[PDB]
Amino acid sequence: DELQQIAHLRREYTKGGLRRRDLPADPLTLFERWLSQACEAKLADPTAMVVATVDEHGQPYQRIVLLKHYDEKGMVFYTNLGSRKAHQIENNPRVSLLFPWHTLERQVMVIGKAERLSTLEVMKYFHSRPRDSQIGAWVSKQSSRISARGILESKFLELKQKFQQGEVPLPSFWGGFRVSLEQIEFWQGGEHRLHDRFLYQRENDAWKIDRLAP
Amino acid sequence: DELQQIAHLRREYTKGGLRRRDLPADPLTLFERWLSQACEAKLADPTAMVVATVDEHGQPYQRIVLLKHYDEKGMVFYTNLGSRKAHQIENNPRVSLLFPWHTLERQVMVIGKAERLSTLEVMKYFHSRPRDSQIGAWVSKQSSRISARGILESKFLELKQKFQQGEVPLPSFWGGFRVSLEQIEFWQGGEHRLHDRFLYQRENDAWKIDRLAP
Ligand SMILES: Cc1cc2nc3c(=O)[nH]c(=O)nc-3n(C[C@H](O)[C@H](O)[C@H](O)COP(=O)(O)O)c2cc1C
Ligand SMILES: Cc1cc2nc3c(=O)[nH]c(=O)nc-3n(C[C@H](O)[C@H](O)[C@H](O)COP(=O)(O)O)c2cc1C
Ligand SMILES: Cc1ncc(COP(=O)(O)O)c(C=O)c1O
Ligand SMILES: Cc1ncc(COP(=O)(O)O)c(C=O)c1O
Repeated sequence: DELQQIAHLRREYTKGGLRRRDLPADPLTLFERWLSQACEAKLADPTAMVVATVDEHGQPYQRIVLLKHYDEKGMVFYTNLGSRKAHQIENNPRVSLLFPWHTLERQVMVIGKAERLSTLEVMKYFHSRPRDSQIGAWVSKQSSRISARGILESKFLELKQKFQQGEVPLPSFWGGFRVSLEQIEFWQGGEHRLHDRFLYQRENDAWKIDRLAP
Repeated sequence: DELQQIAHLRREYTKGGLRRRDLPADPLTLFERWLSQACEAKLADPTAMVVATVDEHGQPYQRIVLLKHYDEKGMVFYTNLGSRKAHQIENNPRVSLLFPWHTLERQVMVIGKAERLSTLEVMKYFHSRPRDSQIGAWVSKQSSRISARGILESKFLELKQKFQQGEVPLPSFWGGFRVSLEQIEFWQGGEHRLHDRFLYQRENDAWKIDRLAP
């Protein structure tokens, strides 16, 4: 029996490395640098990140969402408040975020608590979104099973007509979450599978920082 | 206060769509097609997937790993058996896998139970790995905190000398997991945030298939 073709897919990572002397006191400083370099390398969706949530049975779920804001208080993403992730977050606020920057031979993983954004900040953001996107927010009962795509298309045309030139109101079931920064791991690929790993861990007000074996 | 620059990063997805009539009876048939198209579009790491595990406190963790094999019995990846993920899996076998194919405006997410590969199949695979990688497997106590990178480099040279031309044995703490296929979601981006979503759910021997609102 021969190995599957994919068993042979592999790549040595020689773009760079990460040493303790390269680390800033604030993890967000390094994240900002990396994000900036991702935007410059021209990744298709530099702000795309995978958010993992856990349901009531201890089962993890994942889906990509976009990072739309970040500061010391956490990383932000917008979503339908009636969705599977939102319902999972309701019961277990613990989440994980992963920026899949492996084309740049890097990973950034964050652990923290997800909490709802205020209606106010959501409104601010909602009105900067493309008009068809605002309508679409109204159309989709995110995560719920639907009979066919026609249901969405029909509803979209219906709502577009209804909203005719006026402002599309913010649906009460559309909002977002702010994920606190409890831990942040940075990964930079290396050779011989000996990558660089540094984990920032919130310890009271400061950050405990350790290198983790690859 | 102006919105952060990233608040404005967004993309409309018009590469394609996914209709119920395009769905094969076996989800792996569609996954194979998509994977094939990812290898052709030349994604940097087409087999890279994000695996999420959950620790004993209900906290999710993520890290990328490579898909090295897959068939009806599940998807396979190799890793250090003493690592954080392996320890988390020990207590909670429930995992989630996500192929970040958003440059192709797609996502494939799998839910299932992670179980250990047999020593036998691991050996088979371990000996097809580059020699420096086999040594590296011995060097790194994956996930454990280490004092500095020098510790790894030193150990690597030490083991390389020790193994001098002979076969690098399979470390007892290096192996892999097979993730069963309980559910598999396919996502294909659309316009106005009205994407196509189909969830395959194992129901006894067959697959229950539903379109999920975007
Ligand atoms: C590149 C990309 C960006 C996405 N961004 C978001 C987002 O910011 N908010 C959102 O609700 N869904 C977003 N999605 C769709 C989600 O992946 C997911 O399908 C949806 O939120 C429903 O997940 P849920 O059923 O777990 O609640 C994005 C998908 C991709 C591939
Ligand atoms: C493109 C890419 C492929 C990777 N593949 C693997 C893999 O197949 N097995 C592995 O153990 N680690 C792999 N890693 C490293 C993991 O992301 C992770 O850092 C490591 O397994 C330790 O995770 P843990 O501490 O949660 O146990 C890969 C990283 C990247 C960015
Ligand atoms: C730590 C680690 N182990 C294994 C792999 C891939 O499996 P293999 O080295 O046999 O190609 C990777 C790929 O990035 C990795 O980072
Ligand atoms: C369902 C959904 N909501 C929101 C977003 C992105 O936020 P915004 O539409 O305001 O750019 C995406 C991006 O892909 C999405 O798929």
